[PDB]
Amino acid sequence: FLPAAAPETDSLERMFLDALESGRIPEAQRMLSALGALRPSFENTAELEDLPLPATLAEGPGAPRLICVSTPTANGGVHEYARLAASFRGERHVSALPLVGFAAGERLPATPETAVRVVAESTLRASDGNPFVLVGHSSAGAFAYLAAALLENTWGIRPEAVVLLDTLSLRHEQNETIDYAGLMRRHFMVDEVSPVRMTNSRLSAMARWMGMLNQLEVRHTTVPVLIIRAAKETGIYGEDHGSPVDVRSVDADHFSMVRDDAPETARIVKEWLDSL
Amino acid sequence: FLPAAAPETDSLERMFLDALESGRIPEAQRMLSALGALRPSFENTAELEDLPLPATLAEGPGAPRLICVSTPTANGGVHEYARLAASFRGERHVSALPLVGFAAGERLPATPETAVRVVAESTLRASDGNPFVLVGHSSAGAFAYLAAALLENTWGIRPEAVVLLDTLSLRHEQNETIDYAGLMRRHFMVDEVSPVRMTNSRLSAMARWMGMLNQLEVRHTTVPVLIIRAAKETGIYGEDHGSPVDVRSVDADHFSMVRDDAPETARIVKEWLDSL
Ligand SMILES: C[C@H]1[C@@H]2C[C@@H](O)/C=C/C=C/C=C/C=C/C[C@@H](C)OC(=O)C[C@H](O)/C=C/C[C@H](O)C[C@](O)(C[C@@H]1O)O2
Ligand SMILES: C[C@H]1[C@@H]2C[C@@H](O)/C=C/C=C/C=C/C=C/C[C@@H](C)OC(=O)C[C@H](O)/C=C/C[C@H](O)C[C@](O)(C[C@@H]1O)O2
Repeated sequence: FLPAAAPETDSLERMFLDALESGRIPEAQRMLSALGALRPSFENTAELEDLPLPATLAEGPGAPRLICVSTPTANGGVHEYARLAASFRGERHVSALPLVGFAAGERLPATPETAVRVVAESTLRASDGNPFVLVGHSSAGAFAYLAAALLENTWGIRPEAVVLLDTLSLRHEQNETIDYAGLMRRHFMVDEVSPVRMTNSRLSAMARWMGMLNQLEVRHTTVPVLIIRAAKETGIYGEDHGSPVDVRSVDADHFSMVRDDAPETARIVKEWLDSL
Repeated sequence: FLPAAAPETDSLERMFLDALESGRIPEAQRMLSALGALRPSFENTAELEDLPLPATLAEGPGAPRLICVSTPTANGGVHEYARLAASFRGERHVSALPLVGFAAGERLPATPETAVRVVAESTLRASDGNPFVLVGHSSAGAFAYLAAALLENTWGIRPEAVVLLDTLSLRHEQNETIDYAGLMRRHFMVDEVSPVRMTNSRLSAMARWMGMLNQLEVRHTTVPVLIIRAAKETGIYGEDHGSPVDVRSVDADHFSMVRDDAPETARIVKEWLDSL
């Protein structure tokens, strides 16, 4: 609930936010990219001291447990799934995972497969040998889907399901299908109290993680998959997909679905989860 | 004498300095450029509240007074000419000028002519109607030379002289004549106590000011000009130049000439100044 410190005048955050405010998206992006390129990398998860650590956000008797993956945004983190987890308090366990590289002097993944890999392992630590559902908002969805598929292919472990909260793509290829530019504006122009500053490490991590979306290795997971679509933004999956993929609509936008319209989203997730 | 705070881990300074340490010059440069592009600009000196303000570094009876122009470096500023001015203490007045845009929420010049212009005006405030010599170390030299010429052409005011301390070029065109990359390393790897952090405003200002070197409008000044060359780095000007230009050698490198070998440099400046 407590606000992080406001951005200073000379801060990267402010310069960044001012650039978005004044519609200078490409320039802001190029700064991020140039900054992100200086960050040090890691190629294997063994080169990591410890794996990112999960935050428990709700506890409960059970069903499958919910493991949420943070969005690769500079203001992202475990706190992003707290309202959502509030609707599950006392019913089931809900964790969230930070992404590696957003905390100062964490190295970033060197490659998209390493990125998927670290999310997958850290998802496993969080499962603690239980049966789990991977959740991911927006592009965290893409990392959740693909981490499910990596778990299946290389460790023969299988989530009960994967939930995508308005995930718009996997690779997020910049190609006119969606205003990616306007979505970035809207995200960072959302008006709420964040518990984190957009540090230089978090902004450079965002660039690196977002930059890897375009080069992700696409891989199928057989486990069931729920896409909750947000109706305020506005028959592709059947028997021929090779696995069940359901699409539910929610009366919410992309942002409101994990915020004020979160309890709807949670309930659509509950309904679906037990109908499995 | 007191050290500025050390760079934090997440600071632009550290990431920047680490990039230079590990020989990743182009990448460091690209970050600087991308950052510098977000800074706001100004096209006229009238759009400025106040002009940069001079710091008096030595006082004295007189001769021509010495006005030093700071180097467009992130750790630059009036303090750069303090050792030099120490050798002139009690003999003549020595000021230094900050460059606009290095202090947080100063705007940068929009164009190289504005850059020259602001240096020229701020040089004038510092002259206080007296007779003066413009001094400039390295690339500050280029701005000093050209500001002399702007003073001459548009206000008919004429420095007594211009002194260039190992200035290597005017436009500093990246073109194999000199290791610009290795000179940037060496500058920032110099080991001394700075009284300033390389803030984000100072690093973005450096990019913008350095970036404008390549597009400067070259213009002659008629006033006499001394180039002190540094011998540890290792007949072009005569009657056909159209004005007197002298080249003296000093037993010093590019950095040592304003540091430990400063009193030599000062004395070469004294000798020359009175032989006019
Ligand atoms: C150099 C990289 C560059 C890195 C950097 O320049 C861009 C950073 C963009 C950050 C966008 C943040 C948006 C967050 C809002 C969130 C809802 O969208 C998202 O969660 C996903 C977001 O819309 C998609 C981002 C993909 C990047 O836009 C792809 C790319 O340009 C590919 C390029 O190869 O990233
Ligand atoms: C995008 C710009 C870029 C801006 C940014 O990418 C470069 C910053 C470079 C900073 C260098 C600092 C060196 C300081 C040492 C000092 C002794 O050298 C100097 O006082 C002068 C220094 O060697 C010359 C710098 C000229 C720039 O190197 C020219 C340029 O690449 C032209 C290009 O159009 O600057």
